[PDB]
Amino acid sequence: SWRLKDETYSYDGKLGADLKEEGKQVDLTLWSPSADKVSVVVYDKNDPDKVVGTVALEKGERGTWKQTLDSTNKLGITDFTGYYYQYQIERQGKTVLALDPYAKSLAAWNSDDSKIDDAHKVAKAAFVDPAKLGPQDLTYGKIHNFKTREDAVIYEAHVRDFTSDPAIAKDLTKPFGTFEAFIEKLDYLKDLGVTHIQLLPVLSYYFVNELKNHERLSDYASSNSNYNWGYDPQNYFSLTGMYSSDPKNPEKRIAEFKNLINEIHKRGMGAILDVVYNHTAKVDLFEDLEPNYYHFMDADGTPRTSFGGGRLGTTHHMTKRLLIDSIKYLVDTYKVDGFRFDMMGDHDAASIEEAYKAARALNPNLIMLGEGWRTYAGDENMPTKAADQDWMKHTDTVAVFSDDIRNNLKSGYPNEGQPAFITGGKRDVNTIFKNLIAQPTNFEADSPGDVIQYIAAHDNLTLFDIIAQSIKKDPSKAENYAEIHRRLRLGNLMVLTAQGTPFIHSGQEYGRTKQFRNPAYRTPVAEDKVPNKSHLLRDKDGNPFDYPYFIHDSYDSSDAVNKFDWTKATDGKAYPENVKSRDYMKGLIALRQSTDAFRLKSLQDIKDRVHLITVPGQNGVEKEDVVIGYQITAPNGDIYAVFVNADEKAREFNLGTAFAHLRNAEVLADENQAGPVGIANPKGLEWTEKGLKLNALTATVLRVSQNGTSHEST
Ligand SMILES: [Ca+2]
Ligand code: NA
Ligand code: NA
Repeated sequence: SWRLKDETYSYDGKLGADLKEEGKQVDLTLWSPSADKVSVVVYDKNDPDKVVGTVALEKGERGTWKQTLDSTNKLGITDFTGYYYQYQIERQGKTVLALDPYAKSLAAWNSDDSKIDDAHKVAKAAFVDPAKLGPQDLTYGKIHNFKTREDAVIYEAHVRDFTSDPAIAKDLTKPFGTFEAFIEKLDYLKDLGVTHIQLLPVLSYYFVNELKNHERLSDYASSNSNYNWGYDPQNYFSLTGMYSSDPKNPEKRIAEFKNLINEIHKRGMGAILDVVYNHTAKVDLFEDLEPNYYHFMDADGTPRTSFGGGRLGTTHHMTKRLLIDSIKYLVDTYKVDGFRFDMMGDHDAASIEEAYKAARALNPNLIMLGEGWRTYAGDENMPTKAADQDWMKHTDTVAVFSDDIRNNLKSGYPNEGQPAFITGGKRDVNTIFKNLIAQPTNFEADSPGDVIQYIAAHDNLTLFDIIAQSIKKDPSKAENYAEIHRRLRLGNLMVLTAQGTPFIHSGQEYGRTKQFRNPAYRTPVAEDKVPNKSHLLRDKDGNPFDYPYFIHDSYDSSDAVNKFDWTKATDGKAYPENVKSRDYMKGLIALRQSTDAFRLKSLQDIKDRVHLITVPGQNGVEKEDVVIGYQITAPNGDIYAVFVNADEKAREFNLGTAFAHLRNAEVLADENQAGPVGIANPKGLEWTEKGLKLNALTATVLRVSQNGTSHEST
């Protein structure tokens, strides 16, 4: 029983291998209460296959094992730095090789060798001292335009994707797809105006061959690729080697990642780490350490499983401190600015709340968010409050993604690809309004800061591709490309002016695609050739698009699928529509940052200040429609208004006497541009007798500045 094991062996002392005396000594502590013996196997720093020696540990308090390696070793080592190790643990006459769960770095890891021998089944840890690596001045972000969670603008990027486009090889001075190559494209992000860059999992993950990390994955593939998003966790303190200049040097990834974080900070941004504590890649990672303990279990003690590995049981004392120690070590070592929890609804609320508190005590401006789906499994017959969307009414700490706004604007599970608000499918106007004020309909958000507002992310089809599928129009036709971009800008404007915390998938700003443009796949292929995780996109007549296969889950896809396209993102001669959308997103960000009208800090303040103008059923607005219009009274007394016409015809928005004051407003966004300065000659708008008319697929934002108003009418 894990609960009984806790009463008898709950240990709160230090764990891991602490490299001491400029490398002359190492102190080792492992928790393994059921072990009969525990030795450390030391592998050579130059040839990790070679065992240099094995040293017995001795029993310590509360189920731990401990040893000091020093001067007096007969390993022939005078500096331990860079040597590798595993624990050899004996139980009931059986011996296993286990990974130190508190390993601070690792040997280059290649899962294609995992069957060779027991020493290859899991990574080997490295003795390293992170404090002495990287910029010694690294500290927490001083993040521009940011005071509290509602002021964050999050940008979700995978480290490889962000510099894996062969088109930028000419400009890169560091190995593509690494932490230091990422630095070289940071100015684009500073210029975009985002506040926090959320990176896909940088902690060590299992299914990958890090020895091929400099190889270009240039053939289209959507399965069996060396590429990995990283959701197959191996260790919660060590960085993967996949984004390192040299995976074989266990200190380099740490220095390089410190350098990356410091450069993000120098540019006035912060870093958020995607972390995957909900499950490990392999049951044995932790079962080999202590049997029938670390994972959520059936009543008989069988480890419960998720994504092919063990569900970590964060209610259990040593699993709880694994999560918490990991969060603290990552904040203090790498000075990050927040975390995004994967499958956060799998965890007990108490763990997630305690991680938040611990992290904030180190970095008082740190923020968190997570996938709050209702997914809790836990221990059999041990119901527990989970850190899911229903936790939001009980806490004002960690936010959750809002599937209500994503689904209602452009579809999501179940029902992916069904027309929705920006894709030709009428939706309940009050449901759209409530979402835009950070009041989703599927959970109770009693703070706009509880709500991460988004329409695209790394999973599912990209905003560009899901729009193309939904409206059923082939982007290879110029007029359809333009239309898709109109709809993408409208969706982006809805999110960037919504209450709550907006979240931007890397590439959403320009209309990134995951179309499987393999020359052999121009037209539909035989069923046994169909690319894994694809949809075959069709026009309204049911004709395939040109290159009809689009990847909707690119977790196991090559760079040809996953690269961020820098030519579409930045070369406005070659791709004027994409760059126009990018610049539309930059301006929308600048618009949001210019006023706190779009980022009110309480529910009560949103109730007082935000009012629906397009009342469903009145004045040409149907109960369910593809238009919406609303007003905000900003805290300084200025009046903003957002109007969206997602119909394929011109639509009128009725102002009457109640909203007549919007007639002498500056236009901050129109069909071409967005930003904080009034647009000289606004396009797509027409003032009429009843109010305001927008062109088809057009959105606008208005501002009335009280400093230009009458002294007498008052
Ligand atoms: Ca893969
Ligand atoms: Na999708
Ligand atoms: Na996208």
